[PDB]
Amino acid sequence: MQDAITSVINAADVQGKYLDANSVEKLRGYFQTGELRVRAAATIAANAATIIKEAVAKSLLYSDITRPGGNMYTTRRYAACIRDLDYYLRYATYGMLAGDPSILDERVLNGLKETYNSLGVPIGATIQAIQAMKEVTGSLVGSDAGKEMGLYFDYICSGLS
Amino acid sequence: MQDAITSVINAADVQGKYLDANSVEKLRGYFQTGELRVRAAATIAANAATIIKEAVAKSLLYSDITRPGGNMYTTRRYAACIRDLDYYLRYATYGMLAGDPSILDERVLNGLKETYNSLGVPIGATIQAIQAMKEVTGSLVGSDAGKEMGLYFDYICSGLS
Amino acid sequence: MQDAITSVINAADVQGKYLDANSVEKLRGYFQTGELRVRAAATIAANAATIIKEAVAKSLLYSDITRPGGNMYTTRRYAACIRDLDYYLRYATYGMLAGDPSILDERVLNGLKETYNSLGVPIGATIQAIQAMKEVTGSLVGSDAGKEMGLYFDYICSGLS
Amino acid sequence: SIVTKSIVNADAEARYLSPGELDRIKSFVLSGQRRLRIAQTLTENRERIVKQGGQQLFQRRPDVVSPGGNAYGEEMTATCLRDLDYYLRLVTYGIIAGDVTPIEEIGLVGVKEMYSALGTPISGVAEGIRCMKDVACSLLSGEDAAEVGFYFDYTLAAMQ
Amino acid sequence: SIVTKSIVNADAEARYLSPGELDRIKSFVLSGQRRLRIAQTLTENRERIVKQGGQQLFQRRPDVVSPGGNAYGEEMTATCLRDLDYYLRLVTYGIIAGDVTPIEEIGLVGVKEMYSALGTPISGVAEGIRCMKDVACSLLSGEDAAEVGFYFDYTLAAMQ
Amino acid sequence: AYDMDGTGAGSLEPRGIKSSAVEKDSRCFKVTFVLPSQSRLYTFRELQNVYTTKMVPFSSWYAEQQRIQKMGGKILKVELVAGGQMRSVGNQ
Amino acid sequence: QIELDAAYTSLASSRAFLAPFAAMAADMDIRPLYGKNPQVFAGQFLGVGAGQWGKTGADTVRGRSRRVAADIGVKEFQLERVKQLVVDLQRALALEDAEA
Amino acid sequence: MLDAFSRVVVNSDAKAAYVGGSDLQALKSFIADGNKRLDAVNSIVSNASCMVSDAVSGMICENPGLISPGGNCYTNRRMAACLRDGEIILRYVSYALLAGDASVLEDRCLNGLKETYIALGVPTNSSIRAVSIMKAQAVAFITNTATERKMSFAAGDCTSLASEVASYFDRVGAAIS
Amino acid sequence: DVVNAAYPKNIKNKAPVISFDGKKGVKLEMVTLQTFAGDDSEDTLFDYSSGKFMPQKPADMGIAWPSGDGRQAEMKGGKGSFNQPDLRKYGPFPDFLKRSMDL
Amino acid sequence: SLVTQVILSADDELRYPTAGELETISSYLKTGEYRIRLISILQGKEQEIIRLASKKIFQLHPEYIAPGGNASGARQRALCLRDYGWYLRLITYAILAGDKEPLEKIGIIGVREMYNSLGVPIIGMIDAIKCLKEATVEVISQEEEDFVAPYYDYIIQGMS
Amino acid sequence: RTAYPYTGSGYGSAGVPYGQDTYGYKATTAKSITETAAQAGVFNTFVKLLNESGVEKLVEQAGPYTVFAPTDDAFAALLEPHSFNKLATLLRPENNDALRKVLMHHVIPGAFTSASLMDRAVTVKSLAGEPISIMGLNKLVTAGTAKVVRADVPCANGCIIHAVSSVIIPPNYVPVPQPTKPVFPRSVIAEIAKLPTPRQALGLDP
Ligand SMILES: C=CC1=C(C)[C@@H](Cc2[nH]c(/C=C3N=C(/C=C4\NC(=O)[C@H](C)[C@H]4CC)C(C)=C\3CCC(=O)O)c(CCC(=O)O)c2C)NC1=O
Ligand SMILES: C=CC1=C(C)[C@@H](Cc2[nH]c(/C=C3N=C(/C=C4\NC(=O)[C@H](C)[C@H]4CC)C(C)=C\3CCC(=O)O)c(CCC(=O)O)c2C)NC1=O
Ligand SMILES: C=CC1=C(C)[C@@H](Cc2[nH]c(/C=C3N=C(/C=C4\NC(=O)[C@H](C)[C@H]4CC)C(C)=C\3CCC(=O)O)c(CCC(=O)O)c2C)NC1=O
Ligand SMILES: C=CC1=C(C)[C@@H](Cc2[nH]c(/C=C3N=C(/C=C4\NC(=O)[C@H](C)[C@H]4CC)C(C)=C\3CCC(=O)O)c(CCC(=O)O)c2C)NC1=O
Ligand SMILES: CCC1=C(C)/C(=C/C2=NC(=C\c3[nH]c(/C=C4\NC(=O)[C@H](C)[C@H]4CC)c(C)c3CCC(=O)O)/C(CCC(=O)O)=C2C)NC1=O
Ligand SMILES: CCC1=C(C)/C(=C/C2=NC(=C\c3[nH]c(/C=C4\NC(=O)[C@H](C)[C@H]4CC)c(C)c3CCC(=O)O)/C(CCC(=O)O)=C2C)NC1=O
Ligand SMILES: CCC1=C(C)/C(=C/C2=NC(=C\c3[nH]c(/C=C4\NC(=O)[C@H](C)[C@H]4CC)c(C)c3CCC(=O)O)/C(CCC(=O)O)=C2C)NC1=O
Ligand SMILES: CCC1=C(C)/C(=C/C2=NC(=C\c3[nH]c(/C=C4\NC(=O)[C@H](C)[C@H]4CC)c(C)c3CCC(=O)O)/C(CCC(=O)O)=C2C)NC1=O
Ligand SMILES: CCC1=C(C)/C(=C/C2=NC(=C\c3[nH]c(/C=C4\NC(=O)[C@H](C)[C@H]4CC)c(C)c3CCC(=O)O)/C(CCC(=O)O)=C2C)NC1=O
Repeated sequence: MQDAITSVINAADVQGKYLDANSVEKLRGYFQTGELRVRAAATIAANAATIIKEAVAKSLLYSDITRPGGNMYTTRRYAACIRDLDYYLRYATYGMLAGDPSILDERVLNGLKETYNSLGVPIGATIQAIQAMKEVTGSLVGSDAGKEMGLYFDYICSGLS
Repeated sequence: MQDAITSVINAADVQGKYLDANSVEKLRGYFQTGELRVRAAATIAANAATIIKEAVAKSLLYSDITRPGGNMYTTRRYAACIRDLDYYLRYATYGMLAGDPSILDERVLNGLKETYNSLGVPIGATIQAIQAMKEVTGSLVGSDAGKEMGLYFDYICSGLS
Repeated sequence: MQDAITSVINAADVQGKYLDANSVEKLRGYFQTGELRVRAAATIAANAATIIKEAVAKSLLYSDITRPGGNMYTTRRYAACIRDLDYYLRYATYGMLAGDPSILDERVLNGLKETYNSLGVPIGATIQAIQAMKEVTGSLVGSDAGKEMGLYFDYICSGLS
Repeated sequence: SIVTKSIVNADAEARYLSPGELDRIKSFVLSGQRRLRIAQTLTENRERIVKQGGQQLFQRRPDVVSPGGNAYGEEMTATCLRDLDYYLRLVTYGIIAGDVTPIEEIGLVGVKEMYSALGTPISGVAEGIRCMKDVACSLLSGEDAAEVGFYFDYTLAAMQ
Repeated sequence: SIVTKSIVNADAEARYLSPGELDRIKSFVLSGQRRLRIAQTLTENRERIVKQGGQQLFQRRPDVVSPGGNAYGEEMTATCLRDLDYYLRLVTYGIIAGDVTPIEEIGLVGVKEMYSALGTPISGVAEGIRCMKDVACSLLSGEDAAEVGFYFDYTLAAMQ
Repeated sequence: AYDMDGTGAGSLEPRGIKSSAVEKDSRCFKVTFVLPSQSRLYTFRELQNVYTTKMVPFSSWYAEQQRIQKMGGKILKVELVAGGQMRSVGNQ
Repeated sequence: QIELDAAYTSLASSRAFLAPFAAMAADMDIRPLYGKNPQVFAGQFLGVGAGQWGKTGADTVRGRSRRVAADIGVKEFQLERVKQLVVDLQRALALEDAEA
Repeated sequence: MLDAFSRVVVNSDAKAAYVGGSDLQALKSFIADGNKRLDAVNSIVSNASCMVSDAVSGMICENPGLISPGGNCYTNRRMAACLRDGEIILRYVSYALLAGDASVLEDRCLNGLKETYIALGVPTNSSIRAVSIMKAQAVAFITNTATERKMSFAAGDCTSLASEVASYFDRVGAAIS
Repeated sequence: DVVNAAYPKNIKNKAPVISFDGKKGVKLEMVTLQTFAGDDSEDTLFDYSSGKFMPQKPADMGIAWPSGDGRQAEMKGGKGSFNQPDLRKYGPFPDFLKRSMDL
Repeated sequence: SLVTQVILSADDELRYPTAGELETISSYLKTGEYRIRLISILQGKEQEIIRLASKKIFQLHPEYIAPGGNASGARQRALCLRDYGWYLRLITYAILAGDKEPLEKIGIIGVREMYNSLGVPIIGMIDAIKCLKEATVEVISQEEEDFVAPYYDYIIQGMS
Repeated sequence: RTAYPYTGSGYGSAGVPYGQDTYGYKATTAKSITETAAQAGVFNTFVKLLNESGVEKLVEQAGPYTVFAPTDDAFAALLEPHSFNKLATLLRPENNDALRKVLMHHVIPGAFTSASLMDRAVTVKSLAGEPISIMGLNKLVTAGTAKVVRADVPCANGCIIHAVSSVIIPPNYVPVPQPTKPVFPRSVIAEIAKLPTPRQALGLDP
């Protein structure tokens, strides 16, 4: 659980040296985007339910995982999805603010693909839901902010694959 | 954890059909006797301690897993057996009522043979005990009821093997 | 978790025979060294912090695991060492009293080398520390008592290797 | 034994052994010469301690050997004395271990489940061990009879 | 009864009673006329059901009444039949309650602690209830004997 | 003390999990399992990882293994990491 | 047999396990409470009561030596089934012979 | 080459240690039965001319194709070499029983014996039986249970030297397998 | 096929085996001379099993349990009356992960 | 089903089913085919009933049908009858296994969050099921519709 | 930047997750003894002899064992003229008795990896009951007459599997004799004449 400042301090500390010009050079780069990330995390908090409603209706709403036999049939199973998609849109918001994807594999990625295989959850439909959820997130926060929030979505999709 | 009615429904709507007339013959077998299974589960509840006392005396208690060095020597280890044999005679009673062995592997079979290998419990003497316990159970409940209760004993013996 | 008396009773019991002359012959050999082990465990309890302070300063105090980047750099990581070395000097004291190294692999050795590889703890420097800790322990308790306490140190070093 | 559970006591408490624990491991090993003599007396007296043990057991509990009793006939009576040979053996272990830890995990843990599941009256086997105790303490002096009898009555306590 | 534990079941689950629970409270109260007739048969047959109950109990377990048995003499044998009158009474409660809930918290919960603490062979009192069961089911038709006997064997199961 | 005092059916403490563990047992397993909660959709509590691998003692593995299947869990692997086998004395 | 012979070595090992106590209880005074003289109430014990004698009588009388010993009906039954099938299946090949 | 004293030196050089009080109880017990070890080497070298003919001729009555023509004990020069390496191996095992460590066994006897016996075409499985009869004889002489010659001894346990000389022949029989 | 009515019960008699025993007569013999046979067929005429028999386990259903999440194993009846089609289809799915329809 | 509730509910107490529970299985299995005969009546009237359900759910709620509502459009209304088909199919399961779990493990548990993420007003779906129960009374006689009545209003109680 | 980095998170971390993969306590992936060998495809006679002989239950157990399972070329190498004398008699179907000890000599209590045998000679007895000397010198680890081929195979319960080149026979193992004829003395007068009388033992007669 490290942000961009924590990761910069760790690498500069792990060699026992002070924060030289290169370490502060990245820190200044993070502070420049500090204004963009909060507004990105602002609108995502507002439209959390709307984004997840848009992703599932655009990716896996009418596919036969939704129909009987599909992996999302029963109401408990459907309700687990939007609960499950809420974490991906939420933890990706944390990575967008912290500027470092360490929180994702610390709290989301580890034991995740090994868990879906246990339950039999289709990893293929899961990533496309996150990809569609990444597509709507670029709608709200804009282009570059969508590039930032989108940079952690595919990090989840990559490791979850 | 499905009974015969749950499996009929449950397969039934995993594709989502309604129950057609072909598959009410499971139901119509099962709901005929339904009368046979309760009386079978009735007497087994009454003679639970007597059945287990008959199986071990007919079975491994003459062996020598009973003597020193054998797998059943100490009183804690002997007492674990009749505790252990009680589950096989009990869960088999549940399968006999539910008409479906799903409860056995759900709650008995999984991690069972992998557990006895850890403790070093002899699977060979275990199955013999259940086979002898199956033999006395056919004494009480009769022939066809013994065929029903016996049908889940060897299911335990098969998977435990 | 067996001492010398527990191991002697187990082997004599596992064949179902009484304690013959050979079983009591080793038991008499253990009771003869009973006076030596307590005084050995006496002084080790007194100089627990002094022994660990002597071992780390003699083996791995100034090596570059101590410097930045080395495996022992941060104060949390340094403090984990003397916490970690305390168990080796403590559990070795238990083996010296019980006269049987069963407690070590029961409570120390199992999952130990598999744990240090996870954390990335250098097994090479660890054994050297225990070897140096074994060297100072022979200083306090004497020669033969050091031979006894030393006999369980390398047991840890062997299995931890 | 006293050595193994004085360790696992101080093991759980994250500490070493106190003087109270190490002056008794010390006191126990100097006691070890006298313990082997006591166990040596019961070792080759099992012929009398068991056979006279089942002597008073049947005179005090004729039901268990009468027709209908659990130990009826030539067969069960032999096993009727076999268990007494077991429990007499475990007392020799407890005397040398200086504790009922050998008797605890052998013949005591879950003993009521076994004898209830065998149809044996657990109170009857408790009467058998008491009859062995009077024979055992009659074979030793007063200083020893406070020990050899001391382990029997613990077995009597846990067996009811 | 079936009414009180079908409630406390649905009580714990934060819900009302399903059709599966309310079509059985319904099915039980229409069964109530037939239950009182069955309990009415055992009510004024306790003279024969108990006295013939202890009939076969002593013929099958003469140890308990022989000198040394727990129920020895004029005194204990009267109390020897008193307990059978108790358990025969609780079966009349279970038949009217439609469940062994009355028999559960009376005469079954912790019964082994009482009889072990009284010196009574708990297996012996189990033999007594089985002897009462054959007398009870001999007093009723086949449709009823599947019930009145049905509550005895539950008491047999919990009493060992 | 231990869980086999004489308790069985019809006894004062309620009929429950009875383990064959000795006095102060020192055997422990290394188990692995998933255990979906099956109760979050009417409680709406926060979510926790259900795939765990941990060392359970021998004194309470049976209760835990009996309970992991109670709530539909599946046990992927268990081992006896610490302790002996067929050991009369020494499990303490 | 060569698993029936392993059953006979387990019967010989089960008797040597109990022979220090089988002969040690052979000179004890084991007096019952009922069952022998008819002046004492024994109830159904008088003989045995109501179906409890068994199909054989030895299934019927416990002992370690008997109970692994009536085991022999089950391993010797499977050997005699596959042998004595060797009698008369050495007949169709025996007497098929003179014929061709 | 090493001995039982200098095996724990080069083990104590591996941990940059002094040979302190922990390791000297391993060596003072080694000289405690130092009279027992010399009573065990003396049972080997007193029958060593007879054990080598006992063991090579036991190999011949098991595998008689060696003395068959084209074999490996057929030529009489080729027989006299097989009596020689029965006792050179017994010379180096008796040094290993004397020194208490199998370094001189694993640096002089077995140092290239495997590619020797391939390149001479010697059957290796019969070289196991030439070695292992000397294992079953030396554990009979050291325990003094040889069935036709008993030697005089002060009585006591000797079974550690029996398994020590059985460990040195298995070091030979695995290195030439 | 049993087409050998050309070959009776007198097939393998092997009439010309001839043993001279010196310069006298040829001593003709009809010894049958069986092969190094073994007659490789399974499930012969009897059972040859006396006890020791609980070998039967069900087949592996994948990740799920055994005795399957039902739906991937045979229905037949009514589909229903309205039933909108899938139009995504996302692969057919396997052993359904543990929780049946009736979870 | 109902037997599954008894096996489960008896399994968490580590006991066999009691006297009352075995009634609950025995009475349920004796009413077996009548559920089987009833579901075939309803399966032949699924195209019967859902056509009548779309009668009154939309004359009551033209908000959903109108342009702007969720059910506006052909393909939105197309699955609209499909949700009735799955619900009616679920009730045939519930009528057979004589309890609420097939209506609860499917359909009820988490239904609001399903609809709320879909835009379907959850109050409207309650009237849809109430509309569906209103439609089932016409194609069903008075004998058997109160058998199926408690299975409908459980769904309404589940949805609030 | 140091090469041996480490695990953990937060400050004082090297950019590598805990346990190198975010798992502190990793679930194992090995199988047990007999089907780690079944997958290897080389221990075929070994796993089959275990299953027939009943020894396979013993090495099912969770105790830390060090199996020295010989590859079937070792079993195929049992056609020594020498070793066939002492081992061919086990091929008879009644001699399962010695087959268990001879197989039980290959199980060693403890987890002795080859790295743990750095120029060390330690003995131990098997689960058969007789001592065996494991000798690791010059990277040539020996177990009696083993000459180990493959170094180690990690197994389920912390057990190790080494592939050996031959079959270790126990030290005090005598081969079972072949089945023979119970012979009886002809006559009885050829045996009274075979016993020396008391008058012979004192030299009173020839
Ligand atoms: C210092 C280490 C050392 C040894 C271990 C021995 C062993 C040894 N033997 C021979 C040489 C030989 N060794 C054998 C031996 C045997 N063939 C068999 O079938 C038997 C199994 C076995 C006897 C037991 C034979 C038959 C030859 C003769 C080869 C020849 O003369 O061409 C040679 C080659 C020498 C030469 O011929 O020039 C060596 C090195 N000698 C040593 O110097
Ligand atoms: C076909 C040929 C053939 C032989 C010649 C013998 C050879 C022989 N002897 C022994 C076994 C032995 N061999 C000897 C050797 C000797 N005894 C002495 O006292 C002398 C020192 C030396 C003869 C000069 C000894 C001491 C033993 C151990 C047991 C004993 O004899 O006391 C063994 C090993 C055990 C065994 O495999 O049986 C063999 C193969 N056996 C055979 O099968
Ligand atoms: C009792 C059984 C019986 C037999 C097995 C034969 C064996 C046989 N053949 C010949 C005798 C002969 N046998 C052969 C045959 C041959 N010579 C050759 O060089 C050819 C390779 C081979 C032909 C296949 C010939 C050519 C003669 C000599 C001419 C003759 O006597 O016919 C003789 C007489 C030899 C003599 O005069 O001492 C005998 C006994 N005859 C018998 O009565
Ligand atoms: C321990 C390892 C082991 C063996 C090496 C064999 C050895 C062996 N073979 C036979 C017994 C036999 N052996 C042979 C074999 C032969 N006779 C011939 O004339 C041929 C030249 C040769 C075959 C190539 C025959 C023909 C029998 C008679 C029994 C039979 O045919 O089944 C017997 C029984 C002895 C008897 O009853 O007489 C034994 C022990 N069996 C074993 O258990
Ligand atoms: C914070 C990091 C994190 C994640 C991501 C997580 C996931 C997780 N998802 C689960 C289930 C589930 N997840 C789904 C999801 C889906 N079905 C589909 O078809 C889609 C592809 C997908 C939605 C995108 C379903 C249906 C279940 C229920 C499975 C069942 O009942 O068997 C469960 C089981 C327990 C429960 O839901 O209460 C866990 C623990 N846990 C975590 O700690
Ligand atoms: C070391 C601790 C320990 C004990 C105590 C023990 C007991 C034990 N007692 C047994 C039988 C028995 N035990 C008895 C005992 C008695 N009958 C009486 O009347 C008396 C009251 C009482 C003896 C004093 C009888 C009659 C049997 C045979 C029961 C039967 O055949 O059904 C058996 C089954 C046969 C056997 O394997 O021996 C065991 C295992 N095992 C142990 O490991
Ligand atoms: C409603 C549930 C219930 C039960 C069952 C019950 C039992 C009970 N049984 C008792 C005594 C007794 N019970 C017996 C019983 C027997 N002797 C035998 O041989 C037979 C095996 C057995 C009867 C079939 C004897 C002999 C006593 C007197 C014991 C004594 O005086 O020490 C006593 C003490 C005296 C008394 O207050 O009556 C109680 C309380 N109380 C209850 O509330
Ligand atoms: C409900 C499904 C289920 C089963 C079956 C189960 C078994 C199970 N059996 C156990 C032990 C045991 N099981 C036995 C059994 C036997 N010894 C023999 O010789 C016989 C072959 C056999 C009796 C048939 C023994 C002796 C132990 C004690 C082992 C020990 O103390 O090391 C243990 C260890 C903990 C404990 O008993 O408290 C578990 C968890 N757990 C479950 O959840
Ligand atoms: C077995 C239990 C179960 C149900 C019920 C279920 C419902 C369900 N209803 C849906 C949509 C929908 N459902 C409606 C429904 C309605 N409009 C109205 O006016 C009505 C009151 C109501 C129908 C009777 C509409 C309008 C949509 C489309 C919303 C959209 O995507 O824009 C969707 C998205 C995909 C699809 O249509 O298949 C699901 C999964 N899934 C299940 O597993």
